[PDB]
Formats: sequence, structure tokens, C-alpha cells
Amino acid sequence: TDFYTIKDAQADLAIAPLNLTVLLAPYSTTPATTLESPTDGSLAIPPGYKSVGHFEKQAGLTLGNEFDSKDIEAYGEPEPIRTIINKRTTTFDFAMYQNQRNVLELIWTQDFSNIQPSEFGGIVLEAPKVPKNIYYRAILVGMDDRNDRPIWLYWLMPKVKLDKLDNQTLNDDNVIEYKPTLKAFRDDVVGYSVAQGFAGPGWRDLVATAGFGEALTALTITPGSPTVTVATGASHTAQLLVEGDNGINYTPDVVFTSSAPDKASVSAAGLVTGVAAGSATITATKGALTATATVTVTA
Amino acid sequence: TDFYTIKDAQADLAIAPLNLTVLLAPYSTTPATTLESPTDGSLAIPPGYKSVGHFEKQAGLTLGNEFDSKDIEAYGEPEPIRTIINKRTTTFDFAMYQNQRNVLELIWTQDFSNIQPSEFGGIVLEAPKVPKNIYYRAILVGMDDRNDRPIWLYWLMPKVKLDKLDNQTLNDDNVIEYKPTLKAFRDDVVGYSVAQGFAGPGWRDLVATAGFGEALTALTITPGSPTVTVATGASHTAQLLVEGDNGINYTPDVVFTSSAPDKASVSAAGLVTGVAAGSATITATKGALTATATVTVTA
Amino acid sequence: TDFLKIELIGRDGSHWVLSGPGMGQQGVTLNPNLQQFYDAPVKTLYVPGPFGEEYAGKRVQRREIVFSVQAYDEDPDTWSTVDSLWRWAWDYDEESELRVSTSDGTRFLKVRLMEEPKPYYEKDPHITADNPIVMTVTATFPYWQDEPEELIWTTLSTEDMTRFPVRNDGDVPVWLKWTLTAPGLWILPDFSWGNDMYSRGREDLGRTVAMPELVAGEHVSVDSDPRVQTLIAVNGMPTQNRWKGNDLLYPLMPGKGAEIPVQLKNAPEGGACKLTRPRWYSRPWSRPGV
Repeated sequence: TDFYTIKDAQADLAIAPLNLTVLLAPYSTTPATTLESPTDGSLAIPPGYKSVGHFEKQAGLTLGNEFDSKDIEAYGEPEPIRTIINKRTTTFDFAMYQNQRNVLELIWTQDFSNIQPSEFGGIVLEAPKVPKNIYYRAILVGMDDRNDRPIWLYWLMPKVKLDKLDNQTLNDDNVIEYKPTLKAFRDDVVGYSVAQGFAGPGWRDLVATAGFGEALTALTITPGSPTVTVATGASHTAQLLVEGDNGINYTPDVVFTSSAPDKASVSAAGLVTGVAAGSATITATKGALTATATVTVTA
Repeated sequence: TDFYTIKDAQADLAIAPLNLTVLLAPYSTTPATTLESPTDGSLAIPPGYKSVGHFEKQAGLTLGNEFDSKDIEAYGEPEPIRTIINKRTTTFDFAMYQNQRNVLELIWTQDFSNIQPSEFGGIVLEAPKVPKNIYYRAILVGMDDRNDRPIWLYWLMPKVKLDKLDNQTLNDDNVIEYKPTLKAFRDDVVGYSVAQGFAGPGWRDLVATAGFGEALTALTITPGSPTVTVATGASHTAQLLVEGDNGINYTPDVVFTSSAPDKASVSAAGLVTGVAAGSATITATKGALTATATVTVTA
Repeated sequence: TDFLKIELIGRDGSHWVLSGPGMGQQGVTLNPNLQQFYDAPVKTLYVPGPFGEEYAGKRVQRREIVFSVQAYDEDPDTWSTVDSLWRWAWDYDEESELRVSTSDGTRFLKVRLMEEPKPYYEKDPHITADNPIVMTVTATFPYWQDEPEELIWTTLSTEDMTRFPVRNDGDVPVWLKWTLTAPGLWILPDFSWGNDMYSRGREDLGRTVAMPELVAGEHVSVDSDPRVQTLIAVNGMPTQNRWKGNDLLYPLMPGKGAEIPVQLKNAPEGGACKLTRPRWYSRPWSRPGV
């Protein structure tokens, strides 16, 4: 076998976080189990998560993994036979620009919900007597826009705490930025400290190549004998689902066509509307794969 | 004697890993003893070894060797009389680009074979509650193609473990790269922790110069009286082997010719086909060396 | 390494390979830095003398071996099983065997728990499922042993005599055990082998001791070691009571051996004599010396 076939490298599996955002929520907010909308697989942020807005570009966002390790020595062996990873510490840091309430609360370890602006809008934010140990929920979601099929790759940290804050320098040519480091702790309710996830039409394309589940080879359809009504009513339209053999809905990816538009007019989303009584053929195509469904239309 | 003769340097013995790949396998996979195919000496990767894909060019792949030493000093000697290398630790690191399952499993020290993509392809990879001590088998194979005669030089590490993971920086102009460091442990079944090997037609050219075995001086051939049949059947073709005095098959390197193509027609690989009854001369040449065989052909 | 293999046979008969070929197959490996494991601890006595202190003798001490093992597994449940089995392989009252195998053969030490083991790290061991146990075992008998050599001599004659071939290949003296059947008058060797511990090294070179006449059913065990009584009758009779201030005083000195004579007389139905000779060493391995 030649070297290229052995390497079998795919460039499409390289994902560039073209636009990234960090969302913080109070510890009372229900943690985000996934960022994929159940109804249509879009980007769905749970309520309570609020973005920290813009942050510095050159600094970027840095994710840090620290391993505590211990070598195990054997009496009859010169090298260590095993190593134990006692713990894995996850942190992330970035340099926020905006001066909004959640950013300032995170920076000062204080709850500024009771801060009432003065008659002319001025506010004063006092640092607490003793620093307050406050935990938040973090969503670090980035988007790679490729051929109008975005890939949303995200990190979920159900419990983050301000670990350190670097010195900030005031320069008459630069805006004031706050650069905190946030350390992730394990949440008992969800059972993990950090999770990494992927979503989007691009990831739907690339999941089989990445190797999660099984490759798409068969294109099954929702029951292929639906009854629709010409007259307006409950049964004047019917929705069709196009699924793969690996339990993935490929309806957005496939192309809906109707061989007999007079009987059932098919939309892009997969809605067949009864127009004239008889039988119609609905076909959804995706590359080599094709689908077929015979729709009955009644006046 | 002049330094040219005394140095006797051979630039051909300098091998550049022009294209390199890293293959990882689960610890249950049978270790690779060699990467040379027993049939034709081509590159053979055992089943279960999967490539990690593209990795960063600038970082390259770095192999680290660390020696733990102890000086033995004598009472009647000022300098240490001896030194003892208690152990040698081998590691290697590199920066993967692709976001595939084996890469992510290595990064997170978790098995993701049971991760089912959601209805729209999204996946979520939670980090383990306790980091898991997982071992893999590594093949680091590089190829230097010179004069269309590649040299495959490889490192076999039957037992590798994630020792440490470098910090990830997310920049809106760069893809996400995972930079692991993998430490090699000694596998009891194969008896070594790291091995280095060479293969390929270029290496077959360079074995004698490198100094392994003995130099090719005699070009012997398979028994020189093969009987072949004009009529199609079991004995209508006969295969000839060209070996050296050092026990190396030089059939691909030598050139097969037939003095009497009417009797036995010889192919490039060394197959003589009976065409007309009689006797034929088959000659395989390599530089100054040559081998000859008198083939008998029967109607 | 393949030059050294360490095994443990527990009080319950479990077999563990701590080091060498096949180590860690039962889940437990041996950690480095084990102490008082090789040489038998001996303290030498010194008494005041004209030029300081004069040598007065030696006393061998019991072994106090402090070592550590590592119990490991991939899952905490099986790790707990392995740790429980390892603990079950030990006891305080009864001893367990610790074998060392090298090119010089296999030598074992009988060891028992001196104190409670010290297991696990500071956190709960189910996290790592790979935890060390610090063992403080003791060898009341501090000498490494091989299987003792047993020789049997059965005779049907009333009067007979035999020559038992005996030799001490170890570096320490050994004490012989005799099993004599009854009835009959036995004469057993008590050769000094040049040992001068009773100021009779040359006088007792060919010394023989006559046991009391044994009545029917009074089979005797005659153990020369100081730990055990010399004469024990299997039926509880006081055989030593008829033996008139006499004893076996001499062990088999290292590097010495011969054909020791055993005589039987007045035996209406013959008799059987068994000689057990221990093989004691001060090290787990050593080349033979002579």
C-alpha cells in the first residue's frame, strides 16, 4: 500500500474557529448538555447564558490542560512500568474588551445586580471586603464557515471559577481589556468538568469521515405511502423525513423533487401539499443515494 | 591517506523524512514486528493501525531521548571510572490537525466507540471523571523518495501513553491543533519499547554501504534448469528468483532479458512463458553482476 | 529480570509472582527498596580487651523485611478483589512462603506479618485503582532454605548398620532430624565435624550416641536442633527419661560431610531410620563454596 493511502489524511477534518464567543451563566442556571437544537439541529443556547461580547484578537482564547502524573517503579524493571494520571486541570483565558455587568462581576468577584445607577447614570463598583468564591457555567462556542455550511465546535464547562487576573496596563492608544483565567471544576449534577462537542451541517457531512457512528450507505425514508387532501385542512400537507442508515436525519442535505407536481407539490423542506387527486412520486437525492415515496392525494 | 578516503562519507546514507505519518492502534492489536511485506517487500501496515492524519509542518515530529545516568567513582582515581545508564526514556510529540475519533480519544484519554451522533449529526465528548490510563501501539513511518526508489524509515513503539498535552490557542486565522506528547513503555510480549527500521528499494541499494550483512558480490539465481510448457496450463509459466551472496532478493533490481524469446518469453518480474519448444537463455543483470539460466521448453 | 524471580505462596496457598518473568499477572508487583532481604542479620559480640575490645561471638537476628507491593487493575472493582486477595495471602499467626529463584536454584523464606500493612495513598484507592501496600514481614527463622534432603533406610535383620551420606553445602550449620521406628536399640552419629563448642572437637570426631532401648510402638523423633526437644516418643512415653544425661550436641558444620554410621540392634522385626537434613543459606542466591 502506498504512503498516501496509508496516511489517508483529510483536510476537511481541520476546523478553524473563525468566529468564537464565550457565554457565562450563573451557577443556578441549568447546565447546557448540548448546543444542537432538537427540532432542527441549529445553534441553541439555553436561557441564562449571556455572552461576554468582544475580546482581544491577538491574545485569542487559550485552553490549558495540566496533567499531574506519577510513575510506578518495578523492582525488576529499570524503566517505569506504568504512569498514573492523578488529575487533569482545565483552564481557559482570554482578554475581554466590553465593560458590561457580567464581565465586571466576573472580574470583581461580586454580584452587581443591586447596583443602582445614580441620577445621571454614574455607577460605582466596590470590590468586596473578602473576595467571593463564585462559580459560573461557560459555553465556548466557535464557528467555522465553510461553503455556507457552518461547523459549530464548542466546549461546555458546567462550573468555572476565576482563578487569576493578569495586570492591566492603561495606554492612551488602547482600550481597557480585562484578561481573566477561568478554571473548570467537575459538576456533580452533570458528572464532568469539560466537554467538547460538534454540530452543524458541515459536521453532519464530516461525522462519518471523522468516525463517529457508521458511514452513510442507505437512505431510508419516513413511511412512503402518505395520504394528503386537496382541500385545505389538517391533511392538506404532509412532512417527509429522510434518514440515513446511521440514524442521522439527512432531510436538509437531500434535495426534494416531485415527479408529478400536479398531485403533490413538494417544498424544499419536505412538505408535500395536495393539489390534485391521484398518485405522486417524491424523490430525495444526495450524491449517489436516492429515495422514493408514493403519495396518495384525495379530493 | 587523504581525508577523502579516510572519511569515506556517503551522502546517500543521509535520509530525509520527506513525508511522515503516525499510526495508532489499540493495545489489543497485535504489535508490528516489521513494516516490510514478506511477499514483495512493500510497505505493509498490520490491521488495527489507523493514521492520525495531517499534522503541523513547522512543529514537525520531535523524538526525545532522556538518559538517567550515575557516575561510578573509585577511591584511587580522581575522575569517575565508570558511568551507568539506568534507563532511557523515549517520547515523541507532534501537532495533529484533524478532528477524528482516534485523535480525540487520544486527547481525552477516553473511549468514544459508544458515542452515537444525534439526529442531526452532533456529538458531545465529555472528559472522563477520572483520567484513564490507556495504552496504544505507534508506528511512525516516514518516506524519502529518491530517484523513484523510496526509503521507508520507521519507529515501532508497541506501547505508548499520553504523557502530557500542550496548551491550545484558538486564533481566528489558524485551525485547531492538538499537540500531545506520547511516552514509550517496554512491551513484555515483544521485549522492546522502541525499534527503528528501514525498508524499500533505496534501502536495498544502501544496505551494503550502511554496513548490515555483507556487500553484494555474487548474483546467484534460482535453479537454472526450469521446464516450461508451450500449451497453457500449470507449467506454462515459471518464476525465477535472483538472490545475492548476502541472502537478499535482487529480482526487482536486476533486469530480465531473454536471448531467445521464441522459446521462453521473459517478463520484467521474472516470469518465463513457454512459447516454442527448445532451450532458451534468461539473463538477469545488475551493474557488473549477472546471472544466467537455461530454460527447457516442451510442446 | 530473567535472572531473578520472586514468588509468594500465601497462608491460603495463593501463588503470586512479584518480580521476574510473569510478574504482575496476579495484579501485584514488587516496588524497589526492600530491606534486610539478602543477608542474614548477624550481630557480633565484643568484650573489653587489652587493645580495645575482643571478639566474643556472633548472634544471628530474626529478619525484619520491610518491602512494598503495588496492586493494580484497570477497574476499581477488580482492583478491590486483587487487594482483598493479597491481604488474604498473609497472616500473623501462620507463615507464608517467599521464594527466590535464580541460576543457583530456588530458596524460600517463611515470613509472617510483623504489624498491620499500610495500604493505599492519601485519597481513596478506588480513584487510581493502582495503589501500594507497605508490608513489614518478619522471618523468625532468618535463613533462606531449600527443600531438606530425606534418606530412608529400612532393614529386616535384628542387627544391621548403614552409612548415610551427609554433606553441608550451605554457609551455616544445620541440625539433623532422625525418625526411628521401634522396637530396637539405635546408635546414631553425633560427629563434632571439628566443632569445638564443647572443647571436644577432636575427641568427638567419631562420636556415637546410643538411644535408650525402645519398646514396641515407641517410635521416636530425634531432632538435634535447640528449638525442639531431642527425643519425642509418638505415644507420649518419656523416652528422654531413660537416657542418662546424654544428648546430641553437634550440628553439621558447613563444608563438611561423610558417611555417618547408623546402627540398629535388638530389633525383632527390623526397623526403619529416616534422616532429614536441612539446606540453610544466609542469602537468596550464592555460588556453592567449599
